[PDB]
Amino acid sequence: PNFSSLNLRETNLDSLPLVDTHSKRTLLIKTVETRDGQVINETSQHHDDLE
Amino acid sequence: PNFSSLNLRETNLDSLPLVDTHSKRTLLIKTVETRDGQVINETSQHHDDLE
Amino acid sequence: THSKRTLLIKTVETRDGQVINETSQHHDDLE
Amino acid sequence: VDTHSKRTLLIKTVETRDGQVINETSQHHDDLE
Amino acid sequence: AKQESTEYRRQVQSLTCEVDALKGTNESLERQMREMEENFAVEAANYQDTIG
Amino acid sequence: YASSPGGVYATRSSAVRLRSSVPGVRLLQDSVDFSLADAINTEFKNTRTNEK
Amino acid sequence: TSRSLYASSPGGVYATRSSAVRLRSSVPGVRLLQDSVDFSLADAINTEFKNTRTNEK
Repeated sequence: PNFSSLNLRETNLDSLPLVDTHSKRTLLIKTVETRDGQVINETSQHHDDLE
Repeated sequence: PNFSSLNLRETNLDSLPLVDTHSKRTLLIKTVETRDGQVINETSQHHDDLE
Repeated sequence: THSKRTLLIKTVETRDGQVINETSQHHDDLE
Repeated sequence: VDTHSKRTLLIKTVETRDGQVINETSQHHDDLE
Repeated sequence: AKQESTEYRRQVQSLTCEVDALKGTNESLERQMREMEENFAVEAANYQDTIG
Repeated sequence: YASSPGGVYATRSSAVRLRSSVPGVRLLQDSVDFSLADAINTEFKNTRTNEK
Repeated sequence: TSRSLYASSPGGVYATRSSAVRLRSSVPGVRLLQDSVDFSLADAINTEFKNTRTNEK
């Protein structure tokens, strides 16, 4: 009876790294470059950071 | 084997790629209403809609 | 017999509750 | 015959809502099973 | 803006009191969550006192 | 005579699923424990170890 | 004098066709993969976690 080899596993306690809370920090730097008031560029830098 | 004991659970595997559930999804609708090349209105409507 | 020495650890991994980790680890031990 | 290992039913919600805490539970039952 | 102010003072005071009523609702909803913490606790433990 | 109906109707419903063009369905994927199944796998090891 | 419920499909049940309004949602399809697409080797093994009990008995 050397059981705990089963042990009906241990498909595990699963503190695994499957996280996004770990938050998905959507730093949306919407750089609206206007000239005179007209939009010339919108450099929308989505830094899509997973903390 | 005496088959068991069991750890099958999602200790940080749940806490999934779920962000809240919400990507901190800061939808900044910066409506730059320009006329004749000049800004006439700059309505920066934030939504923080869940994702 | 070697009866049901079930160490039930309720490992609730609190990064909140509906997200989701009610790990009721039934260590059914046979002592 | 042997049993009663301590069925520690440490029930714990929270429930962060909208990015704010709206309750913080941390209950501690031990069931003598 | 003088005409507007006659509704705007009511809109401000209604949206203040509707926020303030949601704020007295949210403290009282956390009181429903405390009374749920006691309910899940008496469900878990007092049921096993009856098993005891 | 045990005529007893061991089969209970595990009641399914599916009323007609309208235009779910409301996008507010957050994902959650929370599973499975089920540590009672690994307790039952340990009770099958224990029942074999009694049978041994 | 035993006789019991020898009837299939309790309540008359089968998977009747549902088909709704033609909603064209895009769905980006974040899969739960299912490593239990018949983990079945495990349920033949649930029968062998019990054939192992049958031989010992």
